[PDB]
Amino acid sequence: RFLKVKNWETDVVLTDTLHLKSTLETGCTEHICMGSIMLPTKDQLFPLAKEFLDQYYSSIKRFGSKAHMDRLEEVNKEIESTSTYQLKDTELIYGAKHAWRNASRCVGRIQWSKLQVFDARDCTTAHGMFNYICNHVKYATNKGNLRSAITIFPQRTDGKHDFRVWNSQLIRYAGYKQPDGSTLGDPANVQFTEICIQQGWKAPRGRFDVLPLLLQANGNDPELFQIPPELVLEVPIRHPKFDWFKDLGLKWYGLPAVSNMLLEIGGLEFSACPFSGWYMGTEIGVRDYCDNSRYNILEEVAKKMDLDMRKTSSLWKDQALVEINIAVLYSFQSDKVTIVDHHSATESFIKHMENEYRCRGGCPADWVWIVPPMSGSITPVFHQEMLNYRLTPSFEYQPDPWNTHVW
Amino acid sequence: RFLKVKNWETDVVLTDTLHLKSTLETGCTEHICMGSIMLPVRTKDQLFPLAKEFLDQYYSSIKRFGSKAHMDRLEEVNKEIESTSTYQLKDTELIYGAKHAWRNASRCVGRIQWSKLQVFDARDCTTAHGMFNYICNHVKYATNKGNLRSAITIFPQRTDGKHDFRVWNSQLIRYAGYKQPDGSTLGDPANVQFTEICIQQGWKAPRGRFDVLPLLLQANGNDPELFQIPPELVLEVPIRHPKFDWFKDLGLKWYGLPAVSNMLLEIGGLEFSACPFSGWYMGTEIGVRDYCDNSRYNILEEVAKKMDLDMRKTSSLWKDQALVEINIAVLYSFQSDKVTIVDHHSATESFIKHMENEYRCRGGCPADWVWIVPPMSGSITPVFHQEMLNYRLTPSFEYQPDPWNTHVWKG
Ligand code: HEM
Ligand code: HEM
Ligand SMILES: Fc1cccc(C[C@H]2C[C@@H]2NCCc2ccnc(-n3ccnc3)n2)c1
Ligand SMILES: Fc1cccc(C[C@H]2C[C@@H]2NCCc2ccnc(-n3ccnc3)n2)c1
Ligand SMILES: C[C@H](O)[C@H](O)[C@H]1CNc2nc(N)[nH]c(=O)c2N1
Ligand SMILES: C[C@H](O)[C@H](O)[C@H]1CNc2nc(N)[nH]c(=O)c2N1
Ligand SMILES: [Zn+2]
Repeated sequence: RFLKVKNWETDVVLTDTLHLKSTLETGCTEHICMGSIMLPTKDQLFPLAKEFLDQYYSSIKRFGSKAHMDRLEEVNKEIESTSTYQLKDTELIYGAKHAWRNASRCVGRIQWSKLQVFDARDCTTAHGMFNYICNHVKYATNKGNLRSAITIFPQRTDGKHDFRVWNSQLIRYAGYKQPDGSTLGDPANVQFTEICIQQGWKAPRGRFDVLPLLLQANGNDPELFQIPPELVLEVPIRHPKFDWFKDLGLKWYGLPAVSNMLLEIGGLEFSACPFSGWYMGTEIGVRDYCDNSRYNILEEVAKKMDLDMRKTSSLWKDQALVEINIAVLYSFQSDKVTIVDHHSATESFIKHMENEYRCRGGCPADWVWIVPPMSGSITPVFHQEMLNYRLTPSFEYQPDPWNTHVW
Repeated sequence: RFLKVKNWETDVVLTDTLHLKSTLETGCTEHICMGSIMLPVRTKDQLFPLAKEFLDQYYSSIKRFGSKAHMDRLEEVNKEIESTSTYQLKDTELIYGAKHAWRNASRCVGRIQWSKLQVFDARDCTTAHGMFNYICNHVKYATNKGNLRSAITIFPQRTDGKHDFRVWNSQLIRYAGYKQPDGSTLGDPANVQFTEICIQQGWKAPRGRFDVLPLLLQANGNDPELFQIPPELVLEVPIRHPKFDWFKDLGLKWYGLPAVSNMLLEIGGLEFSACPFSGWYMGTEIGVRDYCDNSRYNILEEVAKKMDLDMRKTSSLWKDQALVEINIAVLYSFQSDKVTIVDHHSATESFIKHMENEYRCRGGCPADWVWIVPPMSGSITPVFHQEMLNYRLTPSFEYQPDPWNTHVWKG
C-alpha cells in the first residue's frame, strides 16, 4: 500500500504515498498492463466538488476552518438549486495549476506553479474566443522569451453548449493530399485541413501554411479565423556546420500550444482550455521532422550528408537524426526563442520528482512518455522507476468535435 | 473478451485473445500502473493443476489433445506427484517448455527466433564439475566460431529448496569489476560485488579492465565452486571504428556470447533454478548500455573529447553524437570479425513481423514496451509506435534472488 520507486543509476529509493488518493482508473488490471496504450449529476457532482475544496483549503492551511465549511455549504446549496456551481478565481487558478502538476505525461512539470491563468469564462462568441486566443499567443510568445499559459473558456452546462477549439494545437501547419498520391505539408493535419476547406478556408496549398483557428462557442457551429502572422513566431532551420541544410527549406513555430484537451476541476468540465509552454527539442526534430507519418525527412538529410544508406547497420538514420536535432536546438537558440534539450529537461524532471516525493509524497509519471524519443538511456529518467496513476484536477483527452457536432 | 492494440504509424490494429490464458499477476492494478518497475517449496496441492495445464498445452500443440497418450500421461503425472510430491518431464516436454518460456518472454526482442533453440538436457548432472563441463559444451556450441546459435542448458529441477542447482554468475561470460581505494572502478562496475565474492572464494584476479570472470557453480545445494572458462572458448572482439583510427587506441573489446545464467525457468509447476541461455547481441546492449551507461564503463566523455565535440553545453548533443559513433564501432567490429550481431533497426523490424505473426497464429504476443524499445533512437524504430500488451504466460523465465543472499553455507 506504500510503494517504493528505485533509480537504478543512483540507487536512490523514494516512497510513494500519494497514489492512495488516486480516484480514476488506468486501463491496467492485475492480469494485464496497458502502460503503452495511447488511450485506454447532482449526486455525482457534490462529492467531486467536496474532494476538490477539501484539497484547496488544505493547501492554504485552512482545513476545517469556518471559511472551508462555509464554502462547502455555499457550493452544495448552489448544486442542489442549479445542478452546477462556479469556481472562485482562486480555486480556478489552483485547479489549473494542479491539473498541470498532475499531468503524468508532461516532462516540463517542474515549472507547474508559474502558470499564468487567463480567465475567459465571460466569453460568449467565437470572435470573443479568437480575441482571447490571440492575447494568449502574444503573452506566451513574449517575443521569444516564452511564458507558460492557459486560457479557460466557459465550463460545460448540458453538453449542448460546449466551447471547443477544433484545432489540436493553436499553431500547426496544413496538410493536403496530391493526385501524385503523396502528401503536401503535415500529414497529421490532412483531415483537419479539409474541414477547414469545407467550412471555407482558402488554403494557399503550401508546405508550411499556418492553419486557421476553427472556433466553437456555446455549442454553435465553428467559425474560421486567421491568427495574425505577426503573432506567430517562426524559426528557420539551419545547421551550424552544413550550409546545405537551409536549402531543405525547413522552419518550425516557437509556440507549442495544446488546445484539444479537457480540463476537469472539482467535477466541472472545461472543454476549451488551450495551454502552452515551450518546446523540448526532440518534439520537433525527432517527432515532427523524422516520424514516418509526419514530415519524414530522414532520407533527404541522409543523402545530403552522403551517408551509406545501403545497410541499416551503418546507423545512417541515427547519424542524421542527431544532426537534425542539433540544427533545431541551434536554430531556436540563435533566434533567441526559448527551447530545452532533452538532457536538460529530463535532468530537471528528476529534480522535480524528488521535490514532489519530498513535499507531496509522490509524483505520477508515465515512463513511456517521459523518456525522450532519442538517446533514451543516456538521460537520467530512463533509469528512474515511475508510478503512473490519475489524480484530479486533470487534463483528459476528449473526442474530436467533428465526430460529435450536431450541425 | 477481445483487446485491440494499434500501431500509430501504420494504423494496423491487432486483436488479442491470448491474454485470457494469463494467470499470473502483473503488479498493476485498476488504480496504478507499475509498467516501469524493474522487479514488481511447492505443495502437491497447487502442483497437479499446474502440471495438467502445461500438459494440456503440450498435447494441444502436437494435435493429440484428449488422446489416450494425453490421458495416460496425466494419470502417470498424477500418480508420480501423489507418491513422490513432484514429477519428471519427458524430453519432448522439456524442449517444448523451454522454447515456450522464450516465446513468452515479454521483455525479449529476439523472439522471432524462438522455435530455433538448442535445448541441452543436463538433468542428469550431480556436481559442480559436471555443471562446468555442461556449460563449457554450451559455450562452445553456442559460439560456433562466431556463427552464433541460440542454446539453453537445463540443470536438475528444485526439490525441497535445500538442494538447488545455481549458477552464481549473472551471465556466463562477464568482466570483473574492482573498486579501488580512491573510489574509482577498474573494469565493469556492475560486477564489483560478484568479483569480490569470487576473489574471496579464492580467485586470483589479474586486475585488468577486461578480465573474464570465473564461473561460480552450485550443485545440489552444496557450496559453490570456482572454475575458469578455457580462454580459447571465450570469443572476444576488439572494438575499432571504420573511419576514426584513434578509436582502437581506446583499448576496448567485448565478448561475443550474451548468456543469461541467473533466471529461473518454470515449466508445468517445476522450477529449474539453473538454466543458462544465450542468443546473440543487439548492438545497443554493448554500445549503449555496457559502454555508455554512467554506472558501467561510461566512455562517452573520452570518446567525445577525441572527437573534439563541443562539450560545454549539452545542447550541442555531444553525448548523442558520441553515442552514435560508438554504436557504429561495435557493429563494424563484430561484422568485420564475422561474429553474429544485429542492429536495433533490423531487430525491432523483425520483432514487429514476429509480433504480427503471433497475433494471427496465436491470438497474441505479450510484450513489455519499456524493454522492447531500444535505449537509443527509439522513435525511428517501428516498435516505438506499436501499442503492446504485457501479461504473464507460463512456461516462463522468472527473476530469483541472488544466491549469496539466500545460500545456507556448509563450510
Ligand atoms: C513549460 C515547459 C513545458 C515543457 C518542456 C513540456 C513538455 C512536455 C512534453 C515533451 C510532452 C510530451 C508531448 C508529446 O510527445 O506529445 C508534454 C505533454 C503534456 N503536457 Fe507539457 N510541457 C510544458 C508545459 C506544459 C504546460 C504549461 C501544461 C499545462 C498547463 C502542460 C501539460 C501537458 C499535458 C496534459 C501533456 C500530455 C499531452 C497528451 O497526453 O497528449 N505542459 N509536455
Ligand atoms: C537469439 C537472439 C536474441 C536476441 C537478439 C535477444 C535480445 C534481447 C534483448 C536486447 C533483451 C533485453 C536485455 C536487457 O536489456 O537486459 C532480451 C531480454 C531477454 N531475453 Fe533475449 N534475445 C535473444 C535470445 C534469447 C533466448 C535464446 C532466450 C531464452 C531461451 C531469451 C530470453 C530472454 C529473456 C527471459 C529476457 C529478459 C531478461 C531480463 O528480464 O533481465 N532471449 N533479449
Ligand atoms: F492519443 C493520441 C493519438 C493520436 C494523436 C495524439 C496527439 C498527442 C500527441 C499530442 N500530445 C500533445 C503534443 C503537444 C503539442 C504541442 N504542445 C504540447 N505541449 C505543450 C506543452 N506541453 C505539451 N504537446 C494523441
Ligand atoms: F531487475 C533488474 C535490476 C537490475 C539489473 C537487472 C539485470 C538485467 C540486465 C539483465 N537483463 C539480461 C541482460 C542480458 C545479458 C546477456 N544476454 C542477454 N540475453 C541473451 C538473450 N537474451 C538476452 N541478456 C535486472
Ligand atoms: C504506442 C506508444 O504508446 C506511443 O508510440 C507513444 C510512445 N511514447 C510517446 N511519448 C511521447 N512523449 N509522445 C508520444 O506521442 C508517444 N507515443
Ligand atoms: C526503470 C526502468 O524500468 C529501467 O531502467 C528499464 C528501462 N528499460 C529497459 N530496457 C531494457 N532492454 N533493459 C533494461 O535494463 C531496461 N531498464
Ligand atoms: Zn500497467
